[PDB]
Amino acid sequence: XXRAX
Amino acid sequence: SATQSKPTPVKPNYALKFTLAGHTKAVSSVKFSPNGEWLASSSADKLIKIWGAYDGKFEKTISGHKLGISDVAWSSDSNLLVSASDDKTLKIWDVSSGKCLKTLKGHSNYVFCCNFNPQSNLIVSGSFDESVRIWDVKTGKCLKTLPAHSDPVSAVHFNRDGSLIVSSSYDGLCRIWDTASGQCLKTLIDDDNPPVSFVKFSPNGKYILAATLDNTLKLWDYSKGKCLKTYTGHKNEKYCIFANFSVTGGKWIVSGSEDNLVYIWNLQTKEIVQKLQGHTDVVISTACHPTENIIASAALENDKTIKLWKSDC
Repeated sequence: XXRAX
Repeated sequence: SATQSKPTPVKPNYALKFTLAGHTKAVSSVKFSPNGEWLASSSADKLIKIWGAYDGKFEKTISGHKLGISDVAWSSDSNLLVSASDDKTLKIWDVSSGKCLKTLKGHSNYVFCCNFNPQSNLIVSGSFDESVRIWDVKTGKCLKTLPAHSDPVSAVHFNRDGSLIVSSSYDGLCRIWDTASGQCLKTLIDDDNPPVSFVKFSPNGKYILAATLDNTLKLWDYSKGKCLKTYTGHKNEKYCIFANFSVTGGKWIVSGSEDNLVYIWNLQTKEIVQKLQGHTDVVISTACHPTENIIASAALENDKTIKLWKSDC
């Protein structure tokens, strides 16, 4: 993965 | 004059020492082992990798998650990791064997952020399902689910004795929680409500550092509810970027940024004191070694590497 876009 | 002397440095001199290649998608988070020996990295490629903290040497790959991983965190004794995944689980890992000891099930959307308490009998989680969960390490069971926020939870962190949890969220709020009861002890949204992208207690547990998706870091005295310092100059409007207190030498604030740089600020003066150049995509995560003046930095899809930087103070 959600943090990596 | 013949008596002129080199003044004492007021800025760090971090310089690139190693570049760590191996992940095949964006890196999501880097964390140094408490014992200083290891760096763990999480990635969208569903893997955790372990690297020597001083030599950048690849050590092992840890696998089992079925989707990408947004966060990883060490236990106090450097023997366990916990990881937070898009597959809606957290997993507890034995580092030496690489085996998954426990799968933590209960979140109904991506698990985004993770941390052990200092005692390392508890894990705290934050999710896109807008909940914070607290888990028993030995049983892998969910002890409490907190209705923490009204949008995805971006960060979750215990204070230095584990009595408090701080959480951040896209709903614009920072909240402090009583570990023992799950009760909310404080809500900060002192002024406007841009998404809070990251938050963390200061090492002494009396302040919180919070990032907001408006190109700003703020140091907060949470007992007073006042903003003590503001740090600007970087770019952060999109991603949940980790920030750090660097305490091994000079007292800095360290963060990644969406202009592919690592930013270093003087904690007291708010002056940008260094910008580390090298990455080729957003620096999503940075971490500071527990005893040596070493920074790890990690970057997204057009980079996929970790970098180790070292300074003299």
